[PDB]
Amino acid sequence: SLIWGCELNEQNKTFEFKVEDDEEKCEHQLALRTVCLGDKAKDEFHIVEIVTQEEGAEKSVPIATLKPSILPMATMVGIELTPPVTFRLKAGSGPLYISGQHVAMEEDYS
Amino acid sequence: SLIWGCELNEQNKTFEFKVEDDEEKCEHQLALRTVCLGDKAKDEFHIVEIVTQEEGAEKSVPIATLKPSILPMATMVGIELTPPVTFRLKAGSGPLYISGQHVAMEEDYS
Amino acid sequence: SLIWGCELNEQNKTFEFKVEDDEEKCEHQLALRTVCLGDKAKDEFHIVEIVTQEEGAEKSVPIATLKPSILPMATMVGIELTPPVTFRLKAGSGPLYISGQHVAMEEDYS
Amino acid sequence: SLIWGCELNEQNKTFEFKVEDDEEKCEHQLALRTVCLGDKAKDEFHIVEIVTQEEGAEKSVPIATLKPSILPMATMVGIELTPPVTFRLKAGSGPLYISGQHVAMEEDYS
Amino acid sequence: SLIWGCELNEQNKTFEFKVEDDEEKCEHQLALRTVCLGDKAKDEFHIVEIVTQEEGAEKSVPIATLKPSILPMATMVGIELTPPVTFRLKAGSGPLYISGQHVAMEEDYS
Repeated sequence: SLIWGCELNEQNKTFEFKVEDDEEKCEHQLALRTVCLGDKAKDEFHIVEIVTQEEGAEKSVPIATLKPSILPMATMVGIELTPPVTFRLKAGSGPLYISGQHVAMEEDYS
Repeated sequence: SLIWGCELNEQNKTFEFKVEDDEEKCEHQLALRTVCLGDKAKDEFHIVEIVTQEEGAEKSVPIATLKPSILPMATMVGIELTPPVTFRLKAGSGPLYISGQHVAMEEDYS
Repeated sequence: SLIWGCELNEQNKTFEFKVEDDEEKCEHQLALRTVCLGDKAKDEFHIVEIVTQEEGAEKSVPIATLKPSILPMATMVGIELTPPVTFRLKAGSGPLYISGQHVAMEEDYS
Repeated sequence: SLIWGCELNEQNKTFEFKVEDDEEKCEHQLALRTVCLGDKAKDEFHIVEIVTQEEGAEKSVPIATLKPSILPMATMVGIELTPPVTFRLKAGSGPLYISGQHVAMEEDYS
Repeated sequence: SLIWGCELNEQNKTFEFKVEDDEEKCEHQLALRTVCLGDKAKDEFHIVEIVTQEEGAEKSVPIATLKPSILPMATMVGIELTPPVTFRLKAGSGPLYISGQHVAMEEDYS
């Protein structure tokens, strides 16, 4: 369980949890823990979602909704991602920081 | 675990998590994760429930209650649905978006 | 897991989760999920508790405390009741609706 | 799982979860569930902790922090005590009620 | 499960969960439970994080964000640390108290 974090904002509205092609050989995940508003986040309900594809029709996984006045930070426990997995802001301007741990296995290279 | 979402509102007060009859042959579920108020949701306590039937007397499963000022979004973890399962708004006007993952198994069609 | 709900208020200050004597033969439970204030609930901290008996001295299990302005609804996860189990309002006027699922096993009556 | 509750306040700043010496022969616990402010609690952040001893240097286990305006009640799930275990108010005046279930095993005395 | 707590503030912006080299021989952890603002904490969103190192590029694990007016205290359940693990305040002035239990095994020294 290496440890992972990123942000989504108007400057980084989209992101991606992707593991290196060499590293992707193993089973890799990203077990998310928390999502917290950034310093430049607007006072509105910013929504973090995932972008993927199903049956050719565009789709996304809503992850969280945050607002500094009510819910600036929430616990994203029970949410895991199998890389590659795109990140997007369904709503808001960010920065919405997403935390977690990149679960990655490594072979014996000794 | 394909990934799933819908909304309930005055325009869609009722919905249903149903898997296709061909797909229903396998064990299908919908493990819910979160429920979040929509952009057009009223500032009141909107309640999301499920509609089913027991012993011929009408019944529903209350899923969540949300309000933009207090609890616009909640985590619907530990809630799973076996399709078909109707959705309804016990109270409110919506849109109340319900998230989750449609757990579906597929046979080898190669 | 049949599904269950009730309310406690000045009209129903006390209630009971009881399974029928014929049904009680099996192991029956009521896994609670959520507790939500009713439409007629006062703007105060209404407390839901259970009534039982220990060593002959009167006792109760506090389940929840709710207020429309702060915590109108809470998740009563991890709380399970073995029938019969009385319900009472430690404080408040209700209606405080208690949700859950009545876990009940049935024999083969074919 | 017998069921347990107590309060800590200026009148009862300290308490203890202790099982009777005769009962202590078995493995006894107190799985805590919730902590809620009392009727006489002040509008400040009252902190509930445990008192014990380690390596001869005084120590305590902070359990919770509550305030009527923000967090009058919280879920103390995942917290278990092995009796005897002293209770104290790290901060506040109480009453802070602590809930739970005293898990106790009994031999066959028939 | 010995029991553990510390604080991070302008006076202690950095800390560390480290087990003694003699004690480190066994598998040691620190299962965190809660994080609560101190008496001298400013009315802003103080962020607690961990400091470590990955692939030579500096990094940290954000643990929590707290504010007395909204979220003075939160439950840090599901978070565990393998010593040594540095603590830092990503934002804020503290004191932000971090609770938990130091899980430590000891050999038979009789």
